[PDB]
Amino acid sequence: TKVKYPDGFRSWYHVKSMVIQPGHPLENPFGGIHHVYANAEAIQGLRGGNYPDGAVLVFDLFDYQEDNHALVEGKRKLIGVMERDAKRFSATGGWGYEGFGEGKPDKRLVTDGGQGCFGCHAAQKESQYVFSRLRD
Amino acid sequence: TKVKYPDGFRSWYHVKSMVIQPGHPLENPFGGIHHVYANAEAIQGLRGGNYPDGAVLVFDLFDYQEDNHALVEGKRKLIGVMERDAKRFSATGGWGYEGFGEGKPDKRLVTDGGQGCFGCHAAQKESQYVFSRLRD
Ligand code: HEC
Ligand code: HEC
Ligand SMILES: [Zn+2]
Ligand SMILES: [Zn+2]
Repeated sequence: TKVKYPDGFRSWYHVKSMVIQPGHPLENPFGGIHHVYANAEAIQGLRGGNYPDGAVLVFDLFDYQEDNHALVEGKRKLIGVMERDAKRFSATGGWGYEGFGEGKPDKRLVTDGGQGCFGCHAAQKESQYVFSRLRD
Repeated sequence: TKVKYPDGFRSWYHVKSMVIQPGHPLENPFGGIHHVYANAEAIQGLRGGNYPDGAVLVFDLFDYQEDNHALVEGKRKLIGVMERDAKRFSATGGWGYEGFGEGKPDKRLVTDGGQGCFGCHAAQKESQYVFSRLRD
């Protein structure tokens, strides 16, 4: 029933990045520089193949500092994790949703079985609940 | 004599990212969202080892569009490449410096054998000419 902490995700494929700045509707709690990572199984799904059980996507969210017309990464705020298990996470579209505060395995954030996460991700049903697109 | 195009660099380790906004001293030509990638050999140097011959670092630069105070990755502008070969690149401190317009192998940007690149990177001689630091 629990999403595994995605040990070693910093060695995984970098899918894409985005910066959410003050004034954006999602500044709270998604504000900062985020990086999306995918393990090999998730890469199969992002390429237009199917997502095998065991696919993991990670949303890696950093605070940032303004430094003379540069935005510089600061401390990690949190990670979001989607873990594919069609049977075990069938209540939330076959993905398990978990958050880890400061990316620490000891700071699990999700309290409602990931119904809140899935409420937003459900909009992407046609791409298996994944917003991110693979780019070059 | 020429830096090899780093084929498959998008599958390499994501070191870090930074945004260089308009007004930054380096807006021309490095403005945009950049991601730094390291092959296995370059990771040896970033961890505190000597950079071995064959280490490659890539500066992957994207334009961005500001949309409701989100910075959204646009088209790739260029990649910058540092290729370690203590002997073949001795004139520029044992790194060969190249750029590829739009990340395309036939769009070589460096016209001065990398003396301008080396002139700035020489500030980091004590870190073997590399600015980026490994983060977790
Ligand atoms: C809308 C308000 C969302 C809620 C609530 C949650 N997420 Fe989300 N997520 C959202 C967007 C718009 C994106 C794409 C970001 C980008 O750069 O394009 C994401 C992405 C993720 C990812 C990466 C995979 C993907 O779908 O692109 C993960 C791993 C992820 N989100 C997890 C996640 C979790 C665990 C949430 C509840 C704690 C959660 N998200 C909520 C939009 C929204
Ligand atoms: C100072 C005026 C610079 C010039 C000219 C060039 N580079 Fe550079 N480079 C600079 C900085 C401050 C950084 C770090 C960015 C960060 O996010 O911290 C970089 C980075 C690179 C990298 C990545 C490895 C590293 O040293 O951090 C590469 C591969 C790189 N630069 C290549 C490069 C090339 C090919 C240049 C001439 C075309 C070049 N740089 C010029 C600063 C400066
Ligand atoms: Zn200014
Ligand atoms: Zn703005």
